[PDB]
Amino acid sequence: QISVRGLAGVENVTELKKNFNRHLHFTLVKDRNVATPRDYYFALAHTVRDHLVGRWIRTQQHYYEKDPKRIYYLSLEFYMGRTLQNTMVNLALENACDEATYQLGLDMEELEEIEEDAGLGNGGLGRLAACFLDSMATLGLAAYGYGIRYEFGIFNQKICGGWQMEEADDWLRYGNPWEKARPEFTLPVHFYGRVEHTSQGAKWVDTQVVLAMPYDTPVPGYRNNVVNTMRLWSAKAPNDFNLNVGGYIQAVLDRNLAENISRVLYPNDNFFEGKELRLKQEYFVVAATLQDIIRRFKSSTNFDAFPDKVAIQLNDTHPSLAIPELMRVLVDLERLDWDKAWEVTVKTCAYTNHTVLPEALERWPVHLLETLLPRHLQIIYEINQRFLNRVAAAFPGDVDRLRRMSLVEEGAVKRINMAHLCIAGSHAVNGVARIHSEILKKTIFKDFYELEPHKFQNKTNGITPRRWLVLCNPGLAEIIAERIGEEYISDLDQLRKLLSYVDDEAFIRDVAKVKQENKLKFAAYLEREYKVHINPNSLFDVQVKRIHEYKRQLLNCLHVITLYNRIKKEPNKFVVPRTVMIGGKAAPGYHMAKMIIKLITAIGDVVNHDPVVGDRLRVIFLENYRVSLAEKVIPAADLSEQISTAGTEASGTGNMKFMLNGALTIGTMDGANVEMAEEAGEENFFIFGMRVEDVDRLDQRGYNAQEYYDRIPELRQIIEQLSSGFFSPKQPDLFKDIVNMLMHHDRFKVFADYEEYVKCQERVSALYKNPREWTRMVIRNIATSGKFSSDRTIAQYAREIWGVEPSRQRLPA
Amino acid sequence: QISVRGLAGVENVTELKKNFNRHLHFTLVKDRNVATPRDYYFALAHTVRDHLVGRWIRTQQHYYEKDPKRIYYLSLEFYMGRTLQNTMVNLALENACDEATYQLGLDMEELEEIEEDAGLGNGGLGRLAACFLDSMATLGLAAYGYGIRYEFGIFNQKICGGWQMEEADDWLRYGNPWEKARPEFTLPVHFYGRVEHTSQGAKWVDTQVVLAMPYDTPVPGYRNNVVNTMRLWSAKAPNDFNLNVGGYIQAVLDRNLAENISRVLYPNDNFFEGKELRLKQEYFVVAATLQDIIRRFKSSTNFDAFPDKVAIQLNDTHPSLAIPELMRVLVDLERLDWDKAWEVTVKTCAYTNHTVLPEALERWPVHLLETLLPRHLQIIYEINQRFLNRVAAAFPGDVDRLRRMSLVEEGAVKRINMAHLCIAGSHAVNGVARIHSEILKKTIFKDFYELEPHKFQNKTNGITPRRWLVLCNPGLAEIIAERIGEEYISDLDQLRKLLSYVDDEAFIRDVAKVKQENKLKFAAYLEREYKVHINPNSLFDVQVKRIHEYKRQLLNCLHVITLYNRIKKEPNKFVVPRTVMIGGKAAPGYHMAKMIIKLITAIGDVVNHDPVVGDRLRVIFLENYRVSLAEKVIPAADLSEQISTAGTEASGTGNMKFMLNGALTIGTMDGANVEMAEEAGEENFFIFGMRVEDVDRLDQRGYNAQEYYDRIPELRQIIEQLSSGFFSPKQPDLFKDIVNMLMHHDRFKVFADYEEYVKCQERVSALYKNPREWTRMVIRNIATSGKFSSDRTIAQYAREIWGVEPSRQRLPA
Ligand SMILES: O=C(NC(=O)c1ccc(Cl)cc1)N[C@@H]1O[C@H](CO)[C@@H](O)[C@H](O)[C@H]1O
Ligand SMILES: O=C(NC(=O)c1ccc(Cl)cc1)N[C@@H]1O[C@H](CO)[C@@H](O)[C@H](O)[C@H]1O
Repeated sequence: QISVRGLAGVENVTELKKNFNRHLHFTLVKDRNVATPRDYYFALAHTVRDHLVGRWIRTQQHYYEKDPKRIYYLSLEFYMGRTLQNTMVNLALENACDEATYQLGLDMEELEEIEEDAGLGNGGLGRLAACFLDSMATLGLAAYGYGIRYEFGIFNQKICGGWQMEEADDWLRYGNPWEKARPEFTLPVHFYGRVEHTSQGAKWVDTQVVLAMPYDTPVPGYRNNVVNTMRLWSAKAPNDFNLNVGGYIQAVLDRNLAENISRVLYPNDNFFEGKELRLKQEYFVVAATLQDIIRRFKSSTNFDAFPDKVAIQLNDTHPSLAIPELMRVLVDLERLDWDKAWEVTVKTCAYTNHTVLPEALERWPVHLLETLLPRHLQIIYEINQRFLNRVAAAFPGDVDRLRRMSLVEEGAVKRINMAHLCIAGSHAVNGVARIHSEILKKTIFKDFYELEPHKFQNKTNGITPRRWLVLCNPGLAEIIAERIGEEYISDLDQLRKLLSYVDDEAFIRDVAKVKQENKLKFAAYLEREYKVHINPNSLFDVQVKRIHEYKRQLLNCLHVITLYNRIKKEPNKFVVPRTVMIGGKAAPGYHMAKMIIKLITAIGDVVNHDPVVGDRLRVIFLENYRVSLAEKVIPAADLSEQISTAGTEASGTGNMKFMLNGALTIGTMDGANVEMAEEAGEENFFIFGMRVEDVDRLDQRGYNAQEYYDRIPELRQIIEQLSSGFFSPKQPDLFKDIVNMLMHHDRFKVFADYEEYVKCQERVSALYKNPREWTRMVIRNIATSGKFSSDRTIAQYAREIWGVEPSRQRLPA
Repeated sequence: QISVRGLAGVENVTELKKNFNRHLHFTLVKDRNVATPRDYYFALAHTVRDHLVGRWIRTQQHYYEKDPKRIYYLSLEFYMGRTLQNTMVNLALENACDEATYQLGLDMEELEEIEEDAGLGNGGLGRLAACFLDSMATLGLAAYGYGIRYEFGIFNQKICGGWQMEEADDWLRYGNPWEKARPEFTLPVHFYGRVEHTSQGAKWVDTQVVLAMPYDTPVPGYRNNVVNTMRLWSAKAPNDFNLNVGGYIQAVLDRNLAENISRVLYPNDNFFEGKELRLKQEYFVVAATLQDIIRRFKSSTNFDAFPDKVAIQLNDTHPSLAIPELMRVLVDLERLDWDKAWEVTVKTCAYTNHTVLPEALERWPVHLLETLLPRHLQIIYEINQRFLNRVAAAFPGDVDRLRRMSLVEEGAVKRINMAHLCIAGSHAVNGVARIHSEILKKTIFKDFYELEPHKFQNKTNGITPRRWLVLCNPGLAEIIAERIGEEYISDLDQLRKLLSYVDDEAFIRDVAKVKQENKLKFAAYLEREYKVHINPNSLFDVQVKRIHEYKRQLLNCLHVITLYNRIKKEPNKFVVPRTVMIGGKAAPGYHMAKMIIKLITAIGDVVNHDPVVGDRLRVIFLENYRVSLAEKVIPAADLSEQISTAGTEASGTGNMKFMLNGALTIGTMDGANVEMAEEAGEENFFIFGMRVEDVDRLDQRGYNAQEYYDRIPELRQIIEQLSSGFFSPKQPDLFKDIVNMLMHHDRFKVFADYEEYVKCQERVSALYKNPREWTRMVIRNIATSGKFSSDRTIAQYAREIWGVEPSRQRLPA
């Protein structure tokens, strides 16, 4: 049907149809008479998977023969979403499969909806790892993603009576056609025990053993015949584990205790919790991965060359135990001297930071590490002593610096600061947007920057244009390709060529047409799956991301109520119609975030049923926001809400997805928003609110929310409505916690940006009244989104951190 | 190579080779350079599995169109062993696959050894279910085996310092290529809750739900293109199960509690234990199975026709809850009146008993059923009242009969007698050998036989000649086929034709040659896998079965020590050399059985290292006895030990396996031994010991073991050796429990049969000295083993219980 989806040749279509029929028969053991739609999905998945196999085997043999430097991306999260369509895109199989299935009397889009998301992440950090894997394969890097195969990913969110309910994400229930178990590469991981000192150094003895069994998933590059590997570890009890009838039975049932390590993803993305099971998960991935790395390195004695053949990237501090684990292996097992082992470790490891909020930073209680990992604690203490010796030599007499920089934090409970461990043991430390990286050097890591300035870098985040344009928005991809060709898909900077089409009447009409089509489709999705009705002609005002106080869904809520109150005051006055959509999951233990979700639904309950409002304002909570839902809502959006308090959102990546898909942005100068505005031009962005410097000024003076309440009558009205029970008539004091926080302990200064926000929103509505000028500004955004391709990000990591050159060259098919 | 293994046609071999290469590439994602022997096994398994698929789909569609009466075999145990070779045998693919793999440079026998046993049973009862499935498919019956998919089957047995150690049988670790998950047929099972009475009858409410997910395994008939189904249920928690971060995490981890139902096979085959988890297993299989049966019946309103289209066979009392569960569904859900529901239930269900030992009978505490299954307890009480009303009418004034026959047993704890439930609710009750069925009518079920004589039947056990001749002993199968053709494989009575070859010099030599070859192969197996050395020219004296006091491995031990002591007394006297092999697992909580294993190894430790003995006597404990080991040792045996106390072994089936494979039998007149001797002629069996009547006489008088000790000097010597520490020099009193039991509380009268046993063993040695006459008696045994084919057994079940006619006719390929 459309050019960018590839060729549907007679040979290929015939071959796909027969292999589909073969899988339905031999693999699924069904015939057309009893086959369910799910059976048809699996037959298609197996058919597409077959095309990956040859390329997968030949890519891995290519790396063996060429022996390039290998990149190991370590993460506790890989937020992959669905695999079927992505695989078809990267193999140029989409149109062929579409035709093949059509001739069989099936709708491929219907089959695509059956696949479960691989929801092995919380949000931005996990999705970044996924985009990175795609870009690394597309840039021909010998890269491996290493993580945990959780049985249960991020919970499915149900909304019941306006409240979030959590249910288990049993994503493996029907099987996973993409993974391949590799029980032959099973490795032992050790826990507990004690340290014994011999003449020949330290020994870690009397340990409990858990087995790590790998499952491999292929990661296809975009049309370059490269297929890399994501290897996820699963926990298995050894067969003599815990080994009378009651006693025998119990010993077998107790195997669950060991296998619980890989059972479930921790869904807390707001607040670090020092739970033992999470620590076990973190060591489990690190220990199994490093053995695998060393094995591959030896199968190429001389560890001097280790950093020339191995790079390890730490996605946050979650896999930070790689540093003392590498030291443990090199010193205790390989018998290298400390200084040489440390040199190898530093040159091998690099660390990426994703937040400056102190409550999110990992600080493990010493007593936990003492019991679980006694040898690692000893190694950490030795690292600390040697590091602080260097600090004392560089800054003599500065005793407070010594306590500030220590890996060991004193207090009620002694803790290890995992961020300090990562900086000391890495040759590179990076933030994820220019402003974030600068904040790291000026604030929380200032002391470390002064000691070792060369270590600190910036690597601005990106998103893959395969999933986030071609896959989710084929209509937009096609109209662009019609003008400038197909090369932009793996060279996104080429979108700048669209600047010469900003006054092109045909292109203006096409861009606006694609957006309208996307909005109609999404409006239809809402009625079919959720029975909710919306006006497709309204401005689609969208805020989708995890629920956090810092992200300020609450500020959005205040604007919504303002709009509602203004309509009620002057009902017969014209306003630009809006559909306000807010979606995202709250961490199960985060009370305030759960209250914010309830507020959003409560506002909807009032606004959506007021006859005076009509179809001029609608408020919808988007249930179960996840990768597959993002692929639907983002192409449909007109307005992207990126309204975090300046200095709190390290980068954001949702912002980039909206920019690429033809939405305009209302946002603060925070994270990557700053660079987005710089690329597009400030005239083409809706910027409002305090800058980082303004926040700092307010903090020095003291933030008093009452001042704003006193001086802004429209804000006072909203707070009075919330307090008096206007949005909860049967529970008048339901939102008391929210009001109390806003009035007395708001870390994120919601009131301080309120006036500028509402003002800016008026300017948005003004522009939307002029469709041609709205669309011209959209074109200026799409045309300058090139910088935010994760291909650019990965090329910078490769050149400036890993010491490898990317390659766009094809491998033979 | 050999005729019975089928044709190796050019077309087939070429096709097998290419499909093997396809699976190695596409299914296993490997190439020949990195492929392990396990990969090669899986490639072959998938290749053979492909050949089953068409026949499997077309068999099941045939049953839908023809709508015959369906047979449902319910069992908590299916002792299947390996599947690869059995599938090749039944599809006539063995020679073709042998050639295909040979041309690929692989040894198929080596690949066969890689498959894990499906050890989902304890012994005879579980193996009977497996032979039955094979025979039902071979006889063209529309039969389904229903059970539990245990994650862990019977434990692997390790011998450490002469003691049994148990380790988990993680048989699914590498995957199971034979099964197909059917998550679309997942069904809910209810537990706990309470009973509510409405105007419209009883309601079972407030229950906990566990999901039952089916896995289907194909069961091929012998060369008739029939492929039936074994459906095994796996336990799954619902997604809102048990649904704060700690709280959310724990709720997900607690899903293990529900899924523990299908985790492990209970290994206690000696003594009934009323454990809650076992009760849950029993209801789980029954509840899921009956829903599946009813669904299939409705997809053919009128339950009068239910018994015309459905037969349910209960393998022991383990699935006895089918009776009140069927009543529950018919009365509570379908709203049938009690009397009609009961008529349907009785006509549908039949019950097979497997032992008369009281400690093995299921007697569930009422308090357990009260909590777990409150509605079933009510139904059982109602069944009991109505049944006892009939008893009182038939035998007026007989108050003791009423308490004897009650389903409810009074005492310290009230219990439900599950055997009484089964008799009351079944139209047929059978024992498993003629003597056993007679003992049931005369002793434990006498009262029930007097009330309803028509209910009681005999169905003598059998074994499948596919696995237990063609598969394990191809050399013997071939020499038989050379003389009488191939028809005997599915018509074992044809072996009677071999009686005209008893004086045939060529045949005598061939039979003896096959046995010698089998012994050499097994002697080689022992050295390679276990590093133990044996004389292949010695008489192979074998006792393999689960370790039980009633089976009297101890009597065998006494004979061994007698032989040893006689050699030590007269070293330069000639004795027929023997290799005494004893193998079998002990239930983990069975102390005496564990002591018996230690005794056997302790005897071996003395005997095998005595220079005066030389190679004249060897005692070996066969570690980890299981189906695949049985297939190796049975073809190698000369002497089969079947020495249970008369009246204790209901049938035995190991006995029949030895008879078919050319071993002579030393045995008591117990179980099927009686019928074996009747078929072959008493002259051609080594019969010794008390008959059932002699045991009864001794019990009336009182069994005094001291009498035998006092009057038999050779027995006295052995007991003195055991007591004084001759077989345990470092722990002199190690075997005190054994001596004490033998002397003071031996339920099974080991001493009473000792003299006759030793005497009979001398007659065995005498015959073995004359190879030609030994072999002629062997031929007379093989020739009369036809009755003991499970095809004969199943044909009798079909005609006399299920009301269906078997068919040997082919389905189209
Ligand atoms: O998503 C996360 N963090 C988590 O999910 C998280 C997960 C676990 C803990 Cl303990 C803390 C935080 N961080 C985000 O990373 C993105 C990728 O760099 C950034 O765009 C975003 O600013 C940041 O909040
Ligand atoms: O194997 C068993 N029983 C068990 O495994 C068993 C399993 C569980 C319990 Cl609670 C009790 C016994 N019984 C045997 O059945 C065979 C088949 O009918 C007979 O040949 C044999 O005599 C009998 O002991």
